[PDB]
Amino acid sequence: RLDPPEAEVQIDRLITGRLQSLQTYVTQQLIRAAEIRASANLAATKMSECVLGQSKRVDFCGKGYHLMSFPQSAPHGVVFLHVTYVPAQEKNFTTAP
Amino acid sequence: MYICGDSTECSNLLLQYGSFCTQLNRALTGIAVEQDKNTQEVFAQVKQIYKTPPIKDFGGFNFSQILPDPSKPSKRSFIEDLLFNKVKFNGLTVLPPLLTDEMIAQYTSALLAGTITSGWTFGAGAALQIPFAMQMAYRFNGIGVTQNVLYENQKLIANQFNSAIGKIQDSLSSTASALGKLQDVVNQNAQALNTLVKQLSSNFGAISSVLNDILSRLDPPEAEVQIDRLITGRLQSLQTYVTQQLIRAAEIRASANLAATKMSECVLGQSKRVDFCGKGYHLMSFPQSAPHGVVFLHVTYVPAQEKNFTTAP
Amino acid sequence: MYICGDSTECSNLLLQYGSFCTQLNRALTGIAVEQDKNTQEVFAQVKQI
Amino acid sequence: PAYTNSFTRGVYYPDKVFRSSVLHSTQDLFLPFFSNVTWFHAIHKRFDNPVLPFNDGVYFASTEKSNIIRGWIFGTTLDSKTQSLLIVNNATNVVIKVCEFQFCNDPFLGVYYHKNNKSWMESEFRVYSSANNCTFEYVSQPFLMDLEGKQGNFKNLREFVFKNIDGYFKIYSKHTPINLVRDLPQGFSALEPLVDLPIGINITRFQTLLALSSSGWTAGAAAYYVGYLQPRTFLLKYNENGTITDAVDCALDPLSETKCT
Amino acid sequence: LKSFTVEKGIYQTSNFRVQPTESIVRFPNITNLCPFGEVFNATRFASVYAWNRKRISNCVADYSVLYNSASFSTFKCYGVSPTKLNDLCFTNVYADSFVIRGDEVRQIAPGQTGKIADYNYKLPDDFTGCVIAWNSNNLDSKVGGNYNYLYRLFRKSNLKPFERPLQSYGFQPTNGVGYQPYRVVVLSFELLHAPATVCGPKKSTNLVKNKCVNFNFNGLTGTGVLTESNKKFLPFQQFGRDIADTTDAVRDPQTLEILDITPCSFGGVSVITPGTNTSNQVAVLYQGVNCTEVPVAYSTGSNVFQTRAGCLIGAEHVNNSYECDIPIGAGICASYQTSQSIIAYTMSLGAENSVAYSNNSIAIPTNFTISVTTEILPVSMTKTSVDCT
Ligand SMILES: *[C@@H]1O[C@H](CO)[C@@H](O[C@@H]2O[C@H](CO)[C@@H](O[C@@H]3O[C@H](CO[C@H]4O[C@H](CO)[C@@H](O)[C@H](O)[C@@H]4O)[C@@H](O)[C@H](O)[C@@H]3O)[C@H](O)[C@H]2NC(C)=O)[C@H](O)[C@H]1NC(C)=O
Ligand SMILES: *[C@@H]1O[C@H](CO)[C@@H](O[C@@H]2O[C@H](CO)[C@@H](O[C@@H]3O[C@H](CO)[C@@H](O)[C@H](O)[C@@H]3O)[C@H](O)[C@H]2NC(C)=O)[C@H](O)[C@H]1NC(C)=O
Ligand SMILES: *[C@@H]1O[C@H](CO)[C@@H](O[C@@H]2O[C@H](CO)[C@@H](O[C@@H]3O[C@H](CO)[C@@H](O)[C@H](O)[C@@H]3O)[C@H](O)[C@H]2NC(C)=O)[C@H](O)[C@H]1NC(C)=O
Ligand SMILES: *[C@@H]1O[C@H](CO)[C@@H](O[C@@H]2O[C@H](CO)[C@@H](O[C@@H]3O[C@H](CO)[C@@H](O)[C@H](O)[C@@H]3O)[C@H](O)[C@H]2NC(C)=O)[C@H](O)[C@H]1NC(C)=O
Ligand SMILES: *[C@@H]1O[C@H](CO)[C@@H](O[C@@H]2O[C@H](CO)[C@@H](O[C@@H]3O[C@H](CO)[C@@H](O)[C@H](O)[C@@H]3O)[C@H](O)[C@H]2NC(C)=O)[C@H](O)[C@H]1NC(C)=O
Ligand SMILES: *[C@@H]1O[C@H](CO[C@@H]2O[C@@H](C)[C@@H](O)[C@@H](O)[C@@H]2O)[C@@H](O[C@@H]2O[C@H](CO)[C@@H](O)[C@H](O)[C@H]2NC(C)=O)[C@H](O)[C@H]1NC(C)=O
Ligand SMILES: *[C@@H]1O[C@H](CO)[C@@H](O[C@@H]2O[C@H](CO)[C@@H](O)[C@H](O)[C@H]2NC(C)=O)[C@H](O)[C@H]1NC(C)=O
Ligand SMILES: *[C@@H]1O[C@H](CO)[C@@H](O[C@@H]2O[C@H](CO)[C@@H](O)[C@H](O)[C@H]2NC(C)=O)[C@H](O)[C@H]1NC(C)=O
Ligand SMILES: *[C@@H]1O[C@H](CO)[C@@H](O)[C@H](O)[C@H]1NC(C)=O
Ligand SMILES: *[C@@H]1O[C@H](CO)[C@@H](O)[C@H](O)[C@H]1NC(C)=O
Ligand SMILES: *[C@@H]1O[C@H](CO)[C@@H](O)[C@H](O)[C@H]1NC(C)=O
Ligand SMILES: *[C@@H]1O[C@H](CO)[C@@H](O)[C@H](O)[C@H]1NC(C)=O
Ligand SMILES: *[C@@H]1O[C@H](CO)[C@@H](O)[C@H](O)[C@H]1NC(C)=O
Ligand SMILES: *[C@@H]1O[C@H](CO)[C@@H](O)[C@H](O)[C@H]1NC(C)=O
Ligand SMILES: *[C@@H]1O[C@H](CO)[C@@H](O)[C@H](O)[C@H]1NC(C)=O
Repeated sequence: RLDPPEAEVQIDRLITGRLQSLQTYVTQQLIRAAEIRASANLAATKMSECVLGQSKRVDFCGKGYHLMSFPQSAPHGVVFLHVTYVPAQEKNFTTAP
Repeated sequence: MYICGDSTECSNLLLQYGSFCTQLNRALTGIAVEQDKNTQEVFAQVKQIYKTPPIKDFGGFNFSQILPDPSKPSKRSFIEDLLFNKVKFNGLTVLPPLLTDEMIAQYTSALLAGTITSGWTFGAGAALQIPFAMQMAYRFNGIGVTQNVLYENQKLIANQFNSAIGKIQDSLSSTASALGKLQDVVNQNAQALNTLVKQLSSNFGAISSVLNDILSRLDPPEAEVQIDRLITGRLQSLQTYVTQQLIRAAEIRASANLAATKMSECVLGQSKRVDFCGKGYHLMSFPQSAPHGVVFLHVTYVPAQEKNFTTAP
Repeated sequence: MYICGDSTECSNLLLQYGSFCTQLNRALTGIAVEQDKNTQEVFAQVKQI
Repeated sequence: PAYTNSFTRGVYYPDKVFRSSVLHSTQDLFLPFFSNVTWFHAIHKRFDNPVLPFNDGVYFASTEKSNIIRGWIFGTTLDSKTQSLLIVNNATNVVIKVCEFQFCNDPFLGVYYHKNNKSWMESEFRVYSSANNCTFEYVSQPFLMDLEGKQGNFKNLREFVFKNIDGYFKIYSKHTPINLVRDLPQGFSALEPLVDLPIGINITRFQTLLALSSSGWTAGAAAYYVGYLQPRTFLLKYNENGTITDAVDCALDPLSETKCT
Repeated sequence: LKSFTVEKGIYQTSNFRVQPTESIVRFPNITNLCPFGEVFNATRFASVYAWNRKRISNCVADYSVLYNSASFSTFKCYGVSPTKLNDLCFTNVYADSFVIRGDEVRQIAPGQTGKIADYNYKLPDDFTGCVIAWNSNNLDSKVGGNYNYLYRLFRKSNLKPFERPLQSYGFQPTNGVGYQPYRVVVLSFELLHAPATVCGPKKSTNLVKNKCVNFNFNGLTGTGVLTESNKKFLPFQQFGRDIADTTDAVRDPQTLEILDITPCSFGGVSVITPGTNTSNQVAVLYQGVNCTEVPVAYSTGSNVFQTRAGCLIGAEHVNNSYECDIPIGAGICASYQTSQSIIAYTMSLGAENSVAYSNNSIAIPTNFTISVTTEILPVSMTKTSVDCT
């Protein structure tokens, strides 16, 4: 519709808007990627310390006393099956030092 | 409201950009939910809320300085009260937290009572009672020292522990630079809000910073030009503020995760990791609640007087 | 200086944009201090040579 | 003249806003701290009464009595070509009247009343020649600041600061009691907006009016200081009631600069 | 949500604000008025060639009497209008009085033919100054005739604008049409020459309190609720500012009293609903809003439960305790239960327990159970690349 000269103003406005949208999107993606990388590091540590050996840390690999674990894949992530030993039935007595 | 407070023309002009307000609101809502998630994860770790027995016959130890005092109308311990004492008009709202300080205090008291009455068993299953002298003997045996040591120096150990808590209480009461982290967090948030509000007084290249003044002064073309300039400036300010908030939230989340791990690994049991739960050989720990944070009291065993000897393998 | 160093006219023009320069200086100073804190806490763990 | 230095004088309320317990920062014309100020000898043989430039303000102060300094003269030409401000005063009230009064080359009253022989004498009263042209006039609220008898002691400090911008000639002042007859004792006091004039004229030079014949004359004990104003940044400390109490110049020394920052 | 089905939860919605009831204007009621009465009641005007020029200031140049007065018949403003003269200020007005021929009304028009115009008094072609012409034949007419105003200034040489015949038989009340003298008032004003000091009066309205209204004090506009305050302003101080540099107190020009300013209440709105499966009943929450004021004006209502989070409508408050289902805030949760309805209660932290602690008693388990639990951790997110250009 417009001639060469005047159309430049409209083109400039559109360029500015779309550039702002792109910058916002990229920043959001960067922060999200940082978070996901932190989660991936935690997952790798859990794998190494629970699957490849027994862990004495409390509540790290499962609830209760840890025995052993198995990994299972999943879309864009991993799943563990922690196996734990839990005392169940208590009976009382009298004690001395 | 913030950008175009009471201006139909300004709202119409902002409709061009559109979805920016929705994006900002979504991000802030995400942060707000994350905060409650953090608090819940850090503190809510007990299925049942235990309560200490009436008689404080803990083998000579003395926890009166940390256990709740029913006499005070507010059910908080001495140290928690010390810490607490030591620490809407332009479209900005502050939402109250989901969990109130009373609930936080109840959670902390439950954790502490369960600890001092059942060692670490309640962290793995049903709570099981055990005398405190026995629990200390087990801990000592854990760090590599025979039991007879404790069973023969019980009185001395109790006196040392009581003196230690006395000194910590006095130090907290006197000094004022211990809560730098929490004070800094509060100051940073207040400063960010103050700067955001102060940004409304800038011309951004427009003739004036008063929308009604511009409208009543100029006619409808330079009027809308100035309005557009102001809209651009305020939008930029809002975006910058939101980004800063996002980064700060990420940092706080990292700290909260670390605190939760510390709670689980030190309070609910005994850790062999060096310098994790305090300096020295770890024995146990006690949590306390502070405004927008948590506080631990790591108890450790440290050798004092050495000698010389000749050794053969 | 970076934006329009050595121009009183542009300094006056930039005065109308608020406290952006102050914010940027504060952020950069924060990072600069953080670096020293990182090194100190990683290394200085024993106070006896 | 003796170049005495002002310690903390020359601070006035810059606007008409109320603030309580706020450390507001402002950017306006001010008298810098510790700036030497002339100490003229307000005598009539020896006659000291020159025309001084008016550069964006004048910190005027004195310790006279019974209105020795009758009024001030402002203008840019003072030759009847441009309207000049006159603030002559006596008896009932202030008689502000700005016109193109015919200025004599030596327009001074210079009268010894109750000086040596305790008598009120006015040898001549030719201070006025004719009001050839006049275009404006405005008498403010009839009043007279404490410029009455004070022989008992110089227990007065009539501090004044003038300023003229955007066609408005503003005047701030107040009564500051003093206790020591020696040179200006150190102290702090803020200036209030006393009167504002929408005169809308041009001032580049100003001349003061003195009433302190030659028979048995000895150099009189009267003086008035005249500082100057510069654009500077100040920090002002407001109290609960909204009256400033302290201020620190932000362009004086590094510690003041850090305080301002 | 841009969907036909909504999952159980609490969702945001539009914002809520209170509209102002009306507008209020207050100004320092005028006591200084220009002596227009004596101005236009002059016994005899000066010479035409010596027309006066009175600068007007330090007095309100009221014009309502001109509008109110019925004596004036012709009143044209070619540069302004009376309607906008209320909010239009003039730097200064010069009252110029002169005597001119009644028939010269046509020739007085700026930039009009007739050398008499510039022979007697030239007018600039762009003279938009309003001209007032009310008959004053009897007032300014003598029985004999006014011969003083001779008009023999017919010098051939033209007179430049501000370079530095005898057709009048007598002004009498019996003068015919077009010959009777008329009083002329010249509205001369300028711009960008001196600060504005002469303006028309501005009306005032009665002060109100405890109402979200639109106010305007001495050109300070805003919206808020006006209330009495104990702040002690200085004699020369007018407004009040907060640390954030926002107005929070004003002094009424007429009555020297200090009044506070508080913004009209507002807050967000949210909707609480279970999944569209179970039902469609809902309950709305007003963030940080007073509860016992909105219902004063679900039309039935009958369910208002004040909470620290704000007014809540549509749910019944039961004083039991259960686990949180849909969090609200400040230790309050809502859930759907049976007689189906929504309820709001205080969350419970867990079942009470009391360990039978002693000093010579210990409990030991007898046997055990092996448990299996899961744990899900994100590892990566989908790649993506974008071509900027
Ligand atoms: C466990 O340690 C606690 C720390 O002192 C003991 O609580 C108080 O300790 C004092 C002295 O040991 C007892 O004797 C009297 O205390 C009153 C006032 O009570 C306060 O005592 C200390 C010091 O004032 C204070 O820190 C506590 O918080 C009490 O509020 C004073 O007049 C004297 O100091 C006097 O010595 C208190 O009976 C006792 N007060 C309590 C528990 O409220 C506590 O005694 C120790 N538990 C024991 C020994 O079984
Ligand atoms: C050994 O440990 C068990 C575990 O409790 C205790 O035996 C009996 O246990 C109950 C609590 O489970 C004690 O309280 C009794 O039940 C509830 C809760 O306390 C309540 O109805 C009453 O408080 C009731 O007394 C009960 O005292 C206790 N029976 C005893 C001591 O004879 C007990 O603490 C320990 N003693 C024995 C013999 O197991
Ligand atoms: C305004 O400034 C004053 C002081 O700076 C603040 O407190 C005021 O102190 C004076 C001291 O006299 C009080 O005067 C009264 O004197 C009588 C005896 O004559 C005495 O009975 C009273 O108790 C009182 O001391 C004055 O009442 C008191 N209040 C005021 C307004 O002067 C005051 O807090 C400051 N107020 C504000 C709004 O900033
Ligand atoms: C403009 O409005 C102000 C009010 O804000 C007027 O001042 C007020 O005038 C009325 C009438 O005189 C006063 O109320 C009554 O005054 C009489 C005077 O004798 C008195 O006997 C009554 O008991 C009653 O008080 C009122 O006090 C006074 N208040 C103020 C703040 O001025 C003023 O007259 C009007 N004209 C202006 C301001 O130029
Ligand atoms: C566990 O608890 C108590 C408290 O230390 C220890 O023995 C207790 O000692 C008192 C005083 O002898 C006993 O109270 C009564 O004293 C009167 C004195 O006239 C006496 O006639 C009574 O027969 C009774 O002894 C209290 O009953 C007694 N309680 C117990 C459980 O023994 C005890 O040594 C502590 N034992 C352990 C392993 O912690
Ligand atoms: C433990 O040993 C060192 C030195 O070895 C022995 O120290 C004596 C205790 C004794 O066992 C000697 O046979 C050994 O020499 C002690 O440090 C030494 O102290 C004295 C005087 O300082 C002397 O032997 C040396 O100067 C020191 N060692 C040096 C300079 O290398 C150390 O003090 C002993 N620990 C305790 C608690 O006494
Ligand atoms: C100046 O003269 C006029 C006369 O018009 C006075 O205003 C009023 O004029 C109408 C004409 O219908 C009257 O009927 C009133 O009687 C007049 N008011 C009076 C006499 O007070 C005007 O008041 C006069 N202004 C002065 C004397 O200052
Ligand atoms: C504790 O011991 C008893 C004794 O066996 C267990 O009871 C049996 O558990 C098995 C589970 O496979 C059942 O098939 C039996 O019916 C149960 N009763 C019997 C064998 O008499 C009990 O399971 C054990 N519980 C724990 C927590 O270890
Ligand atoms: C003002 O002039 C005098 C004259 O010597 C001098 O002593 C004094 O230092 C000067 N004051 C300042 C601030 O320079
Ligand atoms: C001051 O002196 C002259 C009269 O002699 C004149 O300016 C004026 O009338 C006097 N002031 C007063 C208040 O009379
Ligand atoms: C002496 O007294 C007379 C009478 O009043 C007076 O005129 C004269 O000025 C006085 N002389 C001096 C030096 O004051
Ligand atoms: C001063 O000069 C002439 C003298 O006739 C005249 O304009 C008037 O008296 C004065 N100027 C004004 C009022 O502008
Ligand atoms: C002196 O003041 C007048 C205003 O009265 C203004 O024109 C300017 O500031 C100066 N005059 C000239 C011719 O520049
Ligand atoms: C109703 O329940 C199910 C199964 O639990 C779910 O698949 C479905 O989306 C729900 N539908 C609605 C309208 O809530
Ligand atoms: C629960 O407790 C009592 C029972 O009468 C009463 O206050 C009310 O029914 C309930 N509490 C509230 C705040 O509604």
